Amino acid sequence: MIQRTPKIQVYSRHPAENGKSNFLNCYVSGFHPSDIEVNLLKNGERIEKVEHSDLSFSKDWSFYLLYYTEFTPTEKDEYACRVNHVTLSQPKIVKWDRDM
Repeated sequence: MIQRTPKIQVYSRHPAENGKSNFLNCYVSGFHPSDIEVNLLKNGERIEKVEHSDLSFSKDWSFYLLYYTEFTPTEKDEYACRVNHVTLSQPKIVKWDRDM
């Protein structure tokens, strides 16, 4: 049996401009087993948009998930990715930083 902790990156498709339609991406990589929960949060609430996701696999017991939704950045809204996985003792929340 093998288990690997997901690496989590949160980033927009295009440079963020308040307040212009864009896409917010989570790339959750290198994890095992495949059981996982991934959501984008807006001010702590699951994003009120259609989710897109794409799962792939490496032969070295590794899964890769690209997850995204539409979003319109603003100054006051904070976004985050929330991941839960058996390797995590609590859900992991990774903030979006448009300057990161």
